Amino acid sequence: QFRKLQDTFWSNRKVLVNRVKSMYNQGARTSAKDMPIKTINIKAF
Amino acid sequence: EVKQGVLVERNMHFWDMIYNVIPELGLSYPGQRFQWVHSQEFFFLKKVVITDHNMNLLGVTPMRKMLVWGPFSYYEQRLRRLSALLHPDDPILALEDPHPALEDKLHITYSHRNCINAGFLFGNLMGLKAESRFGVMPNHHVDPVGAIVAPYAALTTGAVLVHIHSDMFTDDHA
Amino acid sequence: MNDIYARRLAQATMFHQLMRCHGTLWAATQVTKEQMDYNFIREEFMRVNGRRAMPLLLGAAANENLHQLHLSHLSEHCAWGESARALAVQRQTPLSQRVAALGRMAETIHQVKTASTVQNLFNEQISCMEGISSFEEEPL
Amino acid sequence: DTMFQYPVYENELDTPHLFNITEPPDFFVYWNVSDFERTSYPPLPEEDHRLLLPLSGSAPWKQHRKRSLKYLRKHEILPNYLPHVRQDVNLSVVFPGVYATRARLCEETGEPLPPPPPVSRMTHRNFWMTAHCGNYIELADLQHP
Amino acid sequence: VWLGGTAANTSLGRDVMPSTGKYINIVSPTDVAANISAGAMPPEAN
Amino acid sequence: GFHSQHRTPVLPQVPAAEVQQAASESKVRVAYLLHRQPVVKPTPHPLEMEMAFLLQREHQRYSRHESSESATHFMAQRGQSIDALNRTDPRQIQSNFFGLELYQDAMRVVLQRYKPERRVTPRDLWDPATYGSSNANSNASSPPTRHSLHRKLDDYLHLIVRDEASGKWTVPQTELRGRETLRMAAERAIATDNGEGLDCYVWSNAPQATVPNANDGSWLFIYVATYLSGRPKFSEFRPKTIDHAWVTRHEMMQYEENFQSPELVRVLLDISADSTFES
Amino acid sequence: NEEKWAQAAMEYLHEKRHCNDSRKRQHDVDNERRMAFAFDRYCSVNEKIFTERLSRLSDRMTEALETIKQLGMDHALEEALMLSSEQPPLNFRRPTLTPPVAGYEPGFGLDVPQLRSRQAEYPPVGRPTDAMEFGEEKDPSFPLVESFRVEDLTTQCLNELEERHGEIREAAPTTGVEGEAWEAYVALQKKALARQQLIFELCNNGELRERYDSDVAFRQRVWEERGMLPLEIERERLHEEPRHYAQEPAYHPFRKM
Amino acid sequence: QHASFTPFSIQPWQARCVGASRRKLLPQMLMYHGARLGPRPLIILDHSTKGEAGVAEAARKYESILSQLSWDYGAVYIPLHAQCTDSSKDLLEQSCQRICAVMDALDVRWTHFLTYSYGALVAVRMASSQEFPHRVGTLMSLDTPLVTREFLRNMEQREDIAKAERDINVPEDGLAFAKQALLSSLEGPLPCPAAEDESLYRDYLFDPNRIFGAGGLVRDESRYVPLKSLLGVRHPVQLIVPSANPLSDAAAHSEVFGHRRPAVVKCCQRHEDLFKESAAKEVAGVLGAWMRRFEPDCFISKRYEQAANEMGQLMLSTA
Amino acid sequence: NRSLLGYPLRRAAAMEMLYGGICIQHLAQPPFPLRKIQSESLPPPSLQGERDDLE
Amino acid sequence: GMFAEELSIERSRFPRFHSTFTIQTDGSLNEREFEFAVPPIVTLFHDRLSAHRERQLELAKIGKLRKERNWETEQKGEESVSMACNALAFPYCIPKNMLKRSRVVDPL
Repeated sequence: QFRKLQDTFWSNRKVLVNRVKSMYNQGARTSAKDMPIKTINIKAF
Repeated sequence: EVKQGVLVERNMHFWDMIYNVIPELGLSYPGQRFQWVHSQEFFFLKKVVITDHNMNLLGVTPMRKMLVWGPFSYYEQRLRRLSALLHPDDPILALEDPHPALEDKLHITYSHRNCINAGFLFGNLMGLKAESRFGVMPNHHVDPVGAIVAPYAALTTGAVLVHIHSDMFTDDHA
Repeated sequence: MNDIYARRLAQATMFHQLMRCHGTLWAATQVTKEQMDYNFIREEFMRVNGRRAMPLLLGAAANENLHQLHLSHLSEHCAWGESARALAVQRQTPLSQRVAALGRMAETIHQVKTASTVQNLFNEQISCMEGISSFEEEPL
Repeated sequence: DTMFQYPVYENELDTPHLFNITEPPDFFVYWNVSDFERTSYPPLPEEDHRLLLPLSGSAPWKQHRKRSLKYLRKHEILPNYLPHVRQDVNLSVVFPGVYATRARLCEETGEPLPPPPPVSRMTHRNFWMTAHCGNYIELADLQHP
Repeated sequence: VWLGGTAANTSLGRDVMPSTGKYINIVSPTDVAANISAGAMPPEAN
Repeated sequence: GFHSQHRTPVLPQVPAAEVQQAASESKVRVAYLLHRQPVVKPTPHPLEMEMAFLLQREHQRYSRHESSESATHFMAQRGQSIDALNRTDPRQIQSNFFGLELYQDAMRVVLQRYKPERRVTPRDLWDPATYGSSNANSNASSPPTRHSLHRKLDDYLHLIVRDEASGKWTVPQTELRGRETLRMAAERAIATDNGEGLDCYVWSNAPQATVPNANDGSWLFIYVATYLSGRPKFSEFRPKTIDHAWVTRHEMMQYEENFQSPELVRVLLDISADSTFES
Repeated sequence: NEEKWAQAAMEYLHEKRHCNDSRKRQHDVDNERRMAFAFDRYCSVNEKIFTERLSRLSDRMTEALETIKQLGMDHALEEALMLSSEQPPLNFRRPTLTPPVAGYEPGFGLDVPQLRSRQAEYPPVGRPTDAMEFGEEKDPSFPLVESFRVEDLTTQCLNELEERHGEIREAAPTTGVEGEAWEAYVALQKKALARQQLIFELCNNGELRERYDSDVAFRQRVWEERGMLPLEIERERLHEEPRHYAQEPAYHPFRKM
Repeated sequence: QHASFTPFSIQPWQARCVGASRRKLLPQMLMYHGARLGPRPLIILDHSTKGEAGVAEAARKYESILSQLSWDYGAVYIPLHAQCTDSSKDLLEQSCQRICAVMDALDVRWTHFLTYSYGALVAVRMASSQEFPHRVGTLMSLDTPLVTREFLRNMEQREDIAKAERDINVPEDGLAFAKQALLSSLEGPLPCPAAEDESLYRDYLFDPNRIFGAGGLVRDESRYVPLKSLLGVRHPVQLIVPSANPLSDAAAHSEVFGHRRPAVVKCCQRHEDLFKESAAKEVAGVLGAWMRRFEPDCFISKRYEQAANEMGQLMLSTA
Repeated sequence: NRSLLGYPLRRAAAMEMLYGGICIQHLAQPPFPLRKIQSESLPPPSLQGERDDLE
Repeated sequence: GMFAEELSIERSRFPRFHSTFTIQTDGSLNEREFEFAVPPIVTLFHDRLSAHRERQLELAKIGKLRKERNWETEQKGEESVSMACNALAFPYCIPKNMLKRSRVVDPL
């Protein structure tokens, strides 16, 4: 259980930053509050 | 145990053994007295009763000791409510068989009826009179001499059982 | 046997700092009509000095600014810089911080791995303990 | 440890630990054969109350009075068999107990053990041998006036 | 989920143990009493 | 751990254009008590040493990561490197810590050449013999010359001077002129009287202490500052210095007979720094 | 290969809550109790002395300030009542294990210029007063700013602090000594902010000020409503508390042998 | 390099660092063995002192050992008075405020101690008692027992017999038999390795007519120091054992003060052979090896040496 | 009286606060306080309680 | 938060610590501890007082070493503002009728 639970993590964060990159190329400016990850700063990506 | 081909008493630390088998009692976090299962290995193990003579006059504190005295109820003693549900052939005892009849039969099991009647038959067959004195050689409490025949004989016919020295194998306590 | 030294040196520094703060505090107690005495001073120093760093993975923790104020920088004794574990209480362990930035997704994995190097963490720590660092006088 | 604690009362006058019985919490219970002759009466209280003058202004007498009354309600003496109890005098009825577990005999004869000296004054050794509210005393030591 | 509680310990004739600590992360018999998936056990079952 | 002045501003003071009458008439005098930081950390108690053993054992056995000896070992075990040269094995990492060869040689050099400074000064080894011979012969004894600043590096050493007119031990003083503040007063006291040969850190703004004089009808303000570096040349002192002294919190009480005021002793004691607080 | 480095890193981050050591025995647990108590008996003298000495100092500076108040210089006060904001200089030296040695330059004249580079500090600091200067609509004189712009800082600080507090009190409950430490810290902060907007309230309204001052009871009840309350530190324990038999820990007794 | 003890007195300028109240309690005569006193010396305490006649002679005993050991801080002897009739509680407190006063006038906190005799007790009374732990850094006794085994076991039995006397459940057999078991073996005083303090022990401290009322049951150690207080002292304490029949069984001392093996002098057989200069070399060897554990210079130097040789091993394992 | 956190803070945390991030002081914790039970507040002894307590 | 027989130290926070002898640029040596594996005897460049000597060297170029005199600075600059605070003590501000002043600056 533990393994696949902790691998699903790295899977989904790389998926998340991917979709965030593809949301930043279309010009959409996303603030930090509406994101689920809120401490995330997209300028770092 | 054998020193120089001669049988001598050793003092074995059984405590150490219990901690070998169940190492989890060594790891203590301050909720753990009340955790539901004490060893995830043997989950049926609940209390370990330590029987050792401590000669200090002060008893142990009431939380490491079980209450053995006085009335246990108000309205009726629950042991005699329970004894109605028990039947004489319900097994209570198990003894190791040094020479198992099959590979299967490990411990052979006795009932109320078995024990009481074994002791009564022995008691009757010899002869026994109230408070006549009748002895038992030690280390027989593991087989149906000290476990069954002797004390139930002493009970069924009024008699007085007597233990000799706690052990046998060494010449000195012979 | 660091902390043993560190609380002695904190006792040393602390009243030296009282010397400069006493003006502000005595100014304050006249308006509030509070009592100026040891019991006030010590709970004054407590809020200045003791500041706990929290899990840092929370993000609500790493945002907390109230320990960074000007008075709180001036009245604080230096004891944290003498013992490594005191420093690790007030802030956290230098590596644990920079990886926590990666945890709260406030940094790229690469950017973290870059500066996470032992050599760096050494120098940042000694600089921090000694009172040497960089300011960007203009933040953002 | 508020949720895990062994029960502790402040007055065992009911000898509650004999009736309400909680499992020893400890995983290792120590049980000899030597303790079958031990007698389990509750630890001696502070402020022994049997000596209290029942003045209507005194705090300890008031508090003990109302304790006893509550006990008398919980065992259903008070409303039931004894509808009106005006508690004025502080009563102590004591028995000359040896703290003997079962009934014994003489080794030299086989006679019943001789009647004990009637108790002159109240001592700490004498305390649980009295009649408080609801407590327990072995039958063996109630054998004499 | 840490499974523990004072309900594992026998209590005779009145329960004087603190009531907040009985079942910890374990369903009480009161929880299975209110949740049973059958219904109306027959009058002969008394 | 010192903070660096970061963006933090520092406000100067104002010599009010209004000239204060109470400054000219009723004498207000500003004295500065100068001390040096302890050069070394306090020599511990053996109790402290043993409880340090204890605490090291306990932290060591309850440490956040148990089996692993370090962060280095920890990341290494999982086959990953913290180091810049991406080395795994911790021992070869601490053999040359920085990958620089020049630093290696620096280390060899320091290895053979460096020896730790032995910490006690021959200054503070105290001899009862010649001293009790001088005190037996002259029948009167005054404390030995404290003129050395190197004397004992463990504690806070303060400054005490004696007036040539008074013949009594006292703090360095300066009278306060009209417009300037007390901070400025102490400042120009230390500055002018040491003639810009001192780096003097003044801790506070408001003065530390105050003593009354009925004879002079005046108030002295004692003021605390820390000596950093310089050459405290005492010839330049205007209020007539015979001798100076560098004095720990302890023996300021030794001077009470040749001190000018009984009040000034107690007060100077209360404002005096100490590295210990066992007294 | 980077993400797995990150995995190991995170591994290093996470703290595990782990049991008492199985090698511990009774005698040594008890003698570390003993050691601890000895040490606190030792620090008693030190900290009580330190305490009353700090007290004496504050007394002296109090009677000094009231001295210059009484002498009648109202300027001297207000320039001595404003905090001296300059930190100890770079030649202010932390007391070190050993004395400095004779004529030692770094590496005995062996220079590695790589190592003498000055570097950044992390995390980059920022404080609630940074919005008040380096942001838009800065004030001409920053340390000198007029009242209401401080008041807004106060009222916003309470809100966001309380907010964060609730947040992390939910996320990560903490108890015992460090839990109590965190809680005491936050409580003290709230107390400070409260007293701040109190002194503002007492400054802009002189009426509530003189009613506040006129009596005693009003002061303390007002404190109560606004969250300003004394901090109770329970008394120093020199010895071992006598235990009832019920006072045992919630785990299995440490193994004697 | 034999060097005697110079008599010495505290001068009035030094007497001001002692509070005006107890300024009466610092003595007239003192001594210094070496040329220099240092921040902290070796303070040597000894048996009761009547006049300075016996002081000069009692000096000679330690003269050899102290001469053999070179202590940069030298040493100080502080004489201790026999008794005073006025106050019954005067004794260990008089010696207390006395030692502390002398240390204050010499500007010394944190000091190593030495004792062959009653003084040892005094030193323990420092470390045991609250509010003078800070003054006594390290206690070393030569042969002087602070405790014996029988005090320990009999104290156990006393506590348990108290508890049980209060506890009703305990049968009268166990209690009576326990009381006979306590009276059958009663505590004799601590063995006295001093000629003149036998009077002090038998009369003042350990006399049976006072120390236990309800004789053999309740023992008031209030005159010396209770067992609990003793049982708490983690001040490092070194006991010295002659290699043949000693006093002061180290069993009890390793039980009470902590687990450490007492320094055992090979040369000696019994005590009184401790003050013979045949053994003074081993004695000073031990004393010195022990002093240097707590001296910052010495152990900082040492650990730096360890780290240095260590890095040396890394450098040679490099190539 | 009242405190701002409503319970007396244990000395360990206090000293650990005013010497920043350091607890070498009181680490030996006093045992928790007792909760006494009223034995006469307990309900009257019941028969069914006695039948079924054994389960 | 529960009663434990062991002494209560904050546990499972501080990862581990290896103490290290460190030689400051002034030749005195301290001992400080870190989380990773640190060699004994690390010789320290770029210390506090080294940075001080560097800043003194940099005040030598402009020749600003001399002094800064606040007392014989006679500046008449006076501005009376009605309501103003010291923002430099935020937790204790006070609303004083004040005197405006510039900060002392030393560019470097």
